[PDB]
Amino acid sequence: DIISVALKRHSTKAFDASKKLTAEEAEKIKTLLQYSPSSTNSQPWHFIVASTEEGKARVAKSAAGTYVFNERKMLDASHVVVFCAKTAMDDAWLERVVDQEEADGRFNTPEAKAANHKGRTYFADMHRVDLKDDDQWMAKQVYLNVGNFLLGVGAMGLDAVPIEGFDAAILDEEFGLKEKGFTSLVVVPVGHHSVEDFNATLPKSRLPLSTIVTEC
Amino acid sequence: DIISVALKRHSTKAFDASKKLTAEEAEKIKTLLQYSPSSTNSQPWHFIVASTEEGKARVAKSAAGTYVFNERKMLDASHVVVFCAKTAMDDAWLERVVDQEEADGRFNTPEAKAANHKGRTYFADMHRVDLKDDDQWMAKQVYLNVGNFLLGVGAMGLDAVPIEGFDAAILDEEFGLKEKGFTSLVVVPVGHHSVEDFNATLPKSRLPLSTIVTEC
Ligand SMILES: Cc1cc2nc3c(=O)[nH]c(=O)nc-3n(C[C@H](O)[C@H](O)[C@H](O)COP(=O)(O)O)c2cc1C
Ligand SMILES: Cc1cc2nc3c(=O)[nH]c(=O)nc-3n(C[C@H](O)[C@H](O)[C@H](O)COP(=O)(O)O)c2cc1C
Repeated sequence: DIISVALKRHSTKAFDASKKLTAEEAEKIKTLLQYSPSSTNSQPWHFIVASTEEGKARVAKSAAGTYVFNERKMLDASHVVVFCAKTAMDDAWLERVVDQEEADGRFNTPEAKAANHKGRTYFADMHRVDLKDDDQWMAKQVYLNVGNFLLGVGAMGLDAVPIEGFDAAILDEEFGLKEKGFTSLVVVPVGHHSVEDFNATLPKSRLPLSTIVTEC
Repeated sequence: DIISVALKRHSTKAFDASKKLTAEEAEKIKTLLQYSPSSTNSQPWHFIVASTEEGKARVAKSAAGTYVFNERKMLDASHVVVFCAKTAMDDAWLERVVDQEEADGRFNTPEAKAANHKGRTYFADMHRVDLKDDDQWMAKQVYLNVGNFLLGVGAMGLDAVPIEGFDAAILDEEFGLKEKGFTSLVVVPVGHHSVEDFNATLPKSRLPLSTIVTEC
């Protein structure tokens, strides 16, 4: 039951460094990243999936200063995913999306492709020109991807912890993201929690429905 | 198989106006909204769940002019969820979160609660004071909730479609969100697609892993 998953998944505070994702699970988490939906299927993202010791250590460099409390999570987890957003929406990328959809057979007629291109252009330009906030818009799509991912790995029986407690400037420089047109937003270590994960047994806590929901 | 769900769920283009969620399903989608994770468990959100014809009509007011092509999805679906984010992070809310966590038994000592409070305050101020982007920070938590939600309803065998194509100013006015300290971000109609929902049969399309993923 997916609801049981939602009620039982938790942010792992300590991973068992000896437990690695199986080959199949490693392939599956990549599929989750890839198939998340996004506005106009813009997929304005890039992911760094670190599973080697050096790779994880490089990501862990971002857990400096007061963020050191997140260092071990990055080092001990099996796979560490760095969620990145594009820094600017370029036409090349927009054409890429529609050309891929065409290649995937989503358009039965040329008019179907044109309507899809027109729609994407509308939203892309609204953010790139009218509101000048495509950076924020794309980052929001990335966070949506994170939400999809956390529940997905949870449903797979895998543990993880979403992390905002890291220095993105440091992480960006470490992987030369800026030059590639990306910037890091969330780091998500994935693996299996150890018995020393105090958060594995604490009850989950959320404000009451009477406060967060309005029915009409 | 959550991966099969990710490969099969789709953005519903048409809903069967006669198929409603069961009472149990209605309770479950609300649980999904409530239990989504968030930075510091800040839960900077509110949700409008319209299930009555009048309720959906009010939300559909936002599907005006340019967005009229999204009106029927909002009217024919069983339940329509409007994801809202807080417009500013006030101390009052941060207090609510920590007090709820204490009530739920997440702290072993008063010192533990204070430590949790200070930590949350640190992240909160980083956005409210330093970066002056707490509005965007919270909106990102909402999108993450949206991501969690879409996969969840998909895993429930339910159909839904995320909608950015609506006028938030109109929606905000209609539900007096501004006054409540909230703003509408995404509308998600939930229900059962109709036989006319062509997007249910079109193949899914995403860019290749060789482009979006870097393994290290
Ligand atoms: C975007 C985001 C960033 C977060 N950052 C951190 C972090 O830096 N370190 C950490 O241990 N937990 C972090 N958390 C975990 C939150 O404290 C957690 O999601 C919340 O308290 C609810 O608990 P749950 O995830 O167990 O359901 C983050 C969560 C989100 C959604
Ligand atoms: C934030 C967001 C906003 C979206 N807005 C709309 C919309 O206004 N109308 C619509 O029909 N689809 C909308 N979509 C659906 C996208 O076109 C869709 O998610 C994407 O093309 C991938 O297809 P899939 O969801 O079927 O996997 C939206 C998706 C997201 C994630």
